[PDB]
Amino acid sequence: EKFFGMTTYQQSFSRPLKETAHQIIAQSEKKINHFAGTNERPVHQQSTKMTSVLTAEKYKNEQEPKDNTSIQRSWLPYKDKALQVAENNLIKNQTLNQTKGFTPFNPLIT
Amino acid sequence: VYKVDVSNAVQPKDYQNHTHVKKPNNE
Amino acid sequence: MREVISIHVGQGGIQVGNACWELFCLEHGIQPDGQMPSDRTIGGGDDAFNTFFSETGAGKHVPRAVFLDLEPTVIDEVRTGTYRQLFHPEQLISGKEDAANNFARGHYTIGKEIVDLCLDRIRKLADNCTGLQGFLVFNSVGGGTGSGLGSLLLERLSVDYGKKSKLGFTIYPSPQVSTAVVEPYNSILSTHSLLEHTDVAVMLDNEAIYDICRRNLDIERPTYTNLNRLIAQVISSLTASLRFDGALNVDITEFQTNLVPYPRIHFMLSSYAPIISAEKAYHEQLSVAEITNSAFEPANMMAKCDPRHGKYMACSMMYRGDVVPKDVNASIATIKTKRTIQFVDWCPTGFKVGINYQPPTVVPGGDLAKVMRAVCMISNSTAIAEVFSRLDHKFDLMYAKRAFVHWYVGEGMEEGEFSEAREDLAALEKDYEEVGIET
Amino acid sequence: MREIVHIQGGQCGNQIGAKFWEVISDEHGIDPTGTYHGDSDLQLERINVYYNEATGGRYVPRAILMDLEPGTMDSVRAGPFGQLFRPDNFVFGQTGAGNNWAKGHYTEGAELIDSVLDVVRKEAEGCDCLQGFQITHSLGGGTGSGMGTLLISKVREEYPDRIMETFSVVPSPKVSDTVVEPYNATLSVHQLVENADECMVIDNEALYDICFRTLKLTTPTYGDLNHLVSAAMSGVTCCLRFPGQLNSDLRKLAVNLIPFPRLHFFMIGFAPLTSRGSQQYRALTVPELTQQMFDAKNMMCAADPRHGRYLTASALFRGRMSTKEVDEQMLNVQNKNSSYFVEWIPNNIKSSICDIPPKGLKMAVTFVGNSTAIQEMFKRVAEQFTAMFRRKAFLHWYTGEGMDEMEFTEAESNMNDLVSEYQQYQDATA
Amino acid sequence: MREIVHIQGGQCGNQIGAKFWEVISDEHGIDPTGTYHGDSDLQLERINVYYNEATGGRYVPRAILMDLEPGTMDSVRAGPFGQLFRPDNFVFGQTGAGNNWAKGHYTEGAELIDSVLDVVRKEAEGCDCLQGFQITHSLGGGTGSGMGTLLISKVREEYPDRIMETFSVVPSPKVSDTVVEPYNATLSVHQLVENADECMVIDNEALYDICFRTLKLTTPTYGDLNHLVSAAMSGVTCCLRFPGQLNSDLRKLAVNLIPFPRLHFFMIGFAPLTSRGSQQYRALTVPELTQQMFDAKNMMCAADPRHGRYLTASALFRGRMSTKEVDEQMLNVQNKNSSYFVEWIPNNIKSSICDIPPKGLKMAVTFVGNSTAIQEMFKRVAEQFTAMFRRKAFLHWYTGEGMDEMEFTEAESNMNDLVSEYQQYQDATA
Amino acid sequence: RRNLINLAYDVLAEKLGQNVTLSGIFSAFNKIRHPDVVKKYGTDKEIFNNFVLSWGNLNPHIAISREQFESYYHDFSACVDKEDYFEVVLKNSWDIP
Ligand SMILES: Nc1nc2c(ncn2[C@@H]2O[C@H](COP(=O)(O)OP(=O)(O)OP(=O)(O)O)[C@@H](O)[C@H]2O)c(=O)[nH]1
Ligand SMILES: Nc1nc2c(ncn2[C@@H]2O[C@H](COP(=O)(O)OP(=O)(O)O)[C@@H](O)[C@H]2O)c(=O)[nH]1
Ligand SMILES: Nc1nc2c(ncn2[C@@H]2O[C@H](COP(=O)(O)OP(=O)(O)O)[C@@H](O)[C@H]2O)c(=O)[nH]1
Ligand SMILES: [Mg+2]
Repeated sequence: EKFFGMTTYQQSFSRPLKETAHQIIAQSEKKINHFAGTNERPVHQQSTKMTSVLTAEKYKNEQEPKDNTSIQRSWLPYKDKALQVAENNLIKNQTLNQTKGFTPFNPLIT
Repeated sequence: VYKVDVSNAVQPKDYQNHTHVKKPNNE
Repeated sequence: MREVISIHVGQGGIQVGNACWELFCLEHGIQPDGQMPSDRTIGGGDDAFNTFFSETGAGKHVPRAVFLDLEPTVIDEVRTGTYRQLFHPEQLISGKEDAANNFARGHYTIGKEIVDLCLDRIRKLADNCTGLQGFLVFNSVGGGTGSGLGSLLLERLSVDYGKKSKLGFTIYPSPQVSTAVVEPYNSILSTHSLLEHTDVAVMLDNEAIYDICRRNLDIERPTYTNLNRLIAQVISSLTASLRFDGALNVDITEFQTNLVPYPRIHFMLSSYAPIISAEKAYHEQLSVAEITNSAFEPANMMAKCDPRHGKYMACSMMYRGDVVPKDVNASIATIKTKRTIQFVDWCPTGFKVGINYQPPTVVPGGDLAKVMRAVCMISNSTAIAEVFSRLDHKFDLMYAKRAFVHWYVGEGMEEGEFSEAREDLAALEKDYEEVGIET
Repeated sequence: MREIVHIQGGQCGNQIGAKFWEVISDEHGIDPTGTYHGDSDLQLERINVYYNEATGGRYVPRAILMDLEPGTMDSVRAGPFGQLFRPDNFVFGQTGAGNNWAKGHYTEGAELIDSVLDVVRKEAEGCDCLQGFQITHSLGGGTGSGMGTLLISKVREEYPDRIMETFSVVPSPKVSDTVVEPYNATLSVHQLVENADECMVIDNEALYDICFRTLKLTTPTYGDLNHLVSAAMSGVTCCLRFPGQLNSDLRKLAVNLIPFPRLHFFMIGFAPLTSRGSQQYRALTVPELTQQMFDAKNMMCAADPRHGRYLTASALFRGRMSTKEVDEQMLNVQNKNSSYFVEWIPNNIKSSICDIPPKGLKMAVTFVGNSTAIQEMFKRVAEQFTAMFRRKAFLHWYTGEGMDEMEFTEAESNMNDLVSEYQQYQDATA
Repeated sequence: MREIVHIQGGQCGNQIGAKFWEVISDEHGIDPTGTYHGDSDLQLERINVYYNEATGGRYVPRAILMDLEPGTMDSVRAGPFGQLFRPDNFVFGQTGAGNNWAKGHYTEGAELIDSVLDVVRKEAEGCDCLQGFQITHSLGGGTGSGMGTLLISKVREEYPDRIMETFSVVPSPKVSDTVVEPYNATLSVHQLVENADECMVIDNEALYDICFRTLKLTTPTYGDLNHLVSAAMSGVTCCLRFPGQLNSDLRKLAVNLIPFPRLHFFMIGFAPLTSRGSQQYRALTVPELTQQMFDAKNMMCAADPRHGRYLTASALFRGRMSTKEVDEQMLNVQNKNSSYFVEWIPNNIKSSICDIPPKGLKMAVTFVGNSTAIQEMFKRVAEQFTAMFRRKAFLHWYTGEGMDEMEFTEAESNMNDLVSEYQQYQDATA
Repeated sequence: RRNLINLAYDVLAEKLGQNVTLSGIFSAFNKIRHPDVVKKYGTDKEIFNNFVLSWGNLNPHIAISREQFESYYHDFSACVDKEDYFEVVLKNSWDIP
């Protein structure tokens, strides 16, 4: 003589099972001065999520030489000025983020 | 004979913990 | 700037959209409450979420989705579920009475009072859109409200917007394993409707995905959630190019210029690889050649149809992860070398490749394992006429004695609809047979 | 919100109604006083389907109690759970029917039916989105088989679009409890085919043999038969009341089970059923459920389903299970028994799934079947009718209330026509 | 490059293979979880011979496990070092052969071998440049004796130019565990001599004698016997996996050891072997290593070298040592035992020097000898075979699954021909 | 019941080292398996929420000892009458082998 009562949706994703007494009171204090509406995206910011810091290729550097790029692109008669510039840019961006403080879950966001 | 021999021979015990076989320096 | 509009009509459409929106939220890092967990600032010079989500300005984002159904069950259960604060309250359109497996009910009597409200919602949702790319519609064809509302919405959209592309992810009935009995009728009628008004259609029957789940994941107790997760993975792999960088970016417009030789031929079937569990992933090579060969392995298709019975017209495979053009080309060359895959004579080059650097995301508690490489394939072939032939056989075998026709005619449907649908199916099969010949 | 009203009449109908309301209240967690004392929230969002709403914190069932004599209503109100039904919903005469279809349908029924039509119209207008009606009564008796079908005709005239279920306890001659059963049985069957959209016949002999053979109890009363019928009744509308993976309502069942307008006679069953000694020694799996599902001796009717061929069938599974096994089992039972399923229709079994099993059970399934084997009952009733009517036995009681032999002849002709047109599909090949 | 794949069948073969993989993993510094943690460069220098590299940087052996019974399969899966193997490579039947060669070679083997041949083809086409195959099985057990030899036939049919190695444990008379053992032993030999390029024979009684006398262990077990066999097996491919002064591979060994096409049955042995008590009293030198090598009591076989004459012999030396010492020792022993060596081939000893000794020892020796004394085992087996076959005992099991007595007669005739032609060269003189 | 409770602490103690706190116990609690989660009676969120509320108003940073640990589960054993149900909770929650 049980009821069970756990539908497939609830087993799949979740069931909230929350909302104590003080939680609702605490959450209402968030919108004491919260206002509906928005401004516009200031343009020149809408783009795709960039991953590589190079062009036309995925900049990957690891200990294994077959996927280090710099080890692979050393056949040139000289030292290419794209890899060193990218590394210096990464270090400079790291330092600039440390000066401000962002820790944005990865260095690539900022 | 059955009741006194087989039916009441075993107790709740003898079932509690049942485990069988599982699958120089010198120098 | 680039975004799509997703339409989810019918129980199957809603239950697929639920999983795909879960996947999108997890992929973009949006919490189920809709709020990003901060730590995504620094002037944030990229709206990777703009394709699927639109920000309200301070915190949360709302999906570009609309939900339709005439029974309130799934809609209210989503409203009361854990995603209650995500969706917009007035874009979960719900009805009052079920359509009850009746195309006439879904298309002539009770769909009229809902289609106007749905069109108003779509217009409102598209006005604030600025770079509209197309429509993505999910529905079930062997169902009353599904087929009826899908047909009505496609017909009204094709005249209210016109040249805008729309992509259809339908679910035709499986060859033998099926639920309903009167499903051939409204399946035929919905095929009749979608033939002229759907730009690209994808077949997503259930027996093939059951076979895939049993053979690959070694799962003997599958349900609809697993199939929905696979379909969500397919959709995400298809639309990753609109929101992530890659060596070869393929937009939504390089389908109706790349996979459709003729206006009447736009039906295709999909595939996906790799599909492995969380225990055997570490013992596998999982190379580009291996995953591409798994894609072309005939039993791995997402529709119950044998490609060996027909030729290939045009294939487009989208690689994501850390693939390389050199080994992509090498694998394609090996495919062309192997005899068992036959193309059509008038198509000497038959591949389009798209590459993306984003590795696939993995939902917690799922069946798929964490992988670094994946490929999703959409192939147009002449072997798809078999499903139409068997559906036609199932239709006319019971239509010979006018079974279940009073149910359809008592709601206002004229009897000639069945005849004209049959003739148009016969014409479509004739066109496929004529195209499949050599020259 | 697709809510349905309940009408019960006659002694048997009143007993089935009382047991059904007890089962529904127990399942939803409703006290006999009408107060909710459940645990989960799933039991309240769909409470309005079967229960109206009243001030004071209590729910009232939307049922109409109707008869020509107050004895059975006295009994049901005196018994437990008798406080739920509204005192305004009791409609009764002062004379009785006396096993006379003419008395129940022409003289007293006509003058009494106004009040019950008024209360039914009141409830129907009170409910917002009506879904249909469900009737429980008996055909071998007077007051039910007459005035209930008169009310059926009136309600079908008033509400043409709504659906109408019916749970008729047709009489089996093996256990005969009246000498004039064939007459009013044929008269009621002749009137049911024009109006009732779904009919689900029941046999007391079938119930008795099920309880003796499966449940294995020596002295069964009417209570356990009523409980079995109530379980079958409540299994039909599970998906309309609880969430599931494949929702299916009454109109879906009708449109998926009725090929032709005059073939709306079904035969039902329930599973799992087991004796009390073997309660814990049997495994609850989809294969076992579907194996007991198609057993001929598990049916609620005396007709043998292996003497004919199924046209269509429907399965309403309950509990958390796998759609793959459900569909594979359906395909397997359709293939291994291809002889017993008519060939000119493919995939003549419908599967539906609900996520909430009954209290105390893990999974359960209800089978509703449209089979050619139901014609034996009509054939035997028509044979008895002809044998008794050849000599005009007991005919003066019927004809003394304005009833003429022409209607008897027409009813016999209609029943014979139904049998002929219903059995002519058994050998039909496309 | 020049890598080899490993396939094992039967219970004894599976145990041998499991201990061999443990030994190889320990020598190459691979942990049971498949991660590399070696201490020297030469450990990883040539790891491609026996292992495959998957995603994530872990190593999996290219071993294919075949059987008809899942018991030993589950045991080896749950045992130590059971996580290295790829789960897909496990292929097994569900019935078993019941120590019946006919059952393992005609009824279930023919229907099961398709999948294992598919996976073998997958591995062979995946490897860069195949060197050969090595197989571990027994000639007493029905399933191994039948399915292994059928798979040898198929593999030789599909890959003609490669090398095939078999480490087979032949029946012993004093230590017997099966009553139908001579039958399937002779049946296995008949098919093996036709296709196998090399064959290596081991005896349980010989292992017991070695471990009891040379090792002085009170309670030996299958773990110890498998360890001995595994060390002797890895001694062969030591020189292929490690550098040396005179490197030699499997083809080199075959050419230098096989004079005539059908005389390819060898006996092996390992040195040094000393007890724990006498561990510190010994001095490891080439003379004493060669003395223990040529000692008859160190052979892995019950055949006595003094009952025959050596055709050719090979000695693979591991460790840093001078070549002149080895050459002088070989010449000295060949001159001292000239009566025991065949005289129409001069310098019938081949020596190879490798610079990497086994882990824990400064020096080690592996010996492979082709001598005329091996005919005794076939003589005893054929004697038992004809003694049982003259009465047709136990023959109905083999005759009821497709075979007949003509196959047995042909196998006996082929074994006798092998014995006679192998004895001919013993007394053949120049 | 006492030695089973005592044995449960030791495996918890060796995992958390010298000291044990409420936060450490909460982290080490195995919500995934439980006796009832496998039967799908309730979700993981109920069990963890019930556990922290049952552990009182104590601050997560405070450290408890063996006597405090035994006293808390003395109540759990007191209310639980099924000896098999009590055994399965301890072994599954704290990974008792
Ligand atoms: N693969 C898959 N198929 C589904 C799912 N949900 C519904 N379907 C399909 O939908 C078909 C029947 O249509 P339904 O979705 O149940 O109902 P409907 O399309 O809303 O139409 P109505 O019955 O009138 O409400 C079934 O045969 C299923 O194959 C799902 O979640 N996954
Ligand atoms: N299952 C069940 N059947 C009943 C019950 N009471 C009466 N019956 C059946 O009803 C038949 C008599 O019908 P009756 O009540 O006289 O009809 P009425 O006079 O029109 O109300 C008998 O054959 C009984 O088998 C009951 O409580 N349960
Ligand atoms: N050296 C060794 N020999 C074994 C082992 N297990 C079984 N054997 C031998 O194998 C013979 C029986 O072979 P059997 O197991 O029936 O082979 P199968 O039928 O192919 O599995 C016996 O005579 C044993 O001496 C083992 O672990 N090590
Ligand atoms: Mg629906």
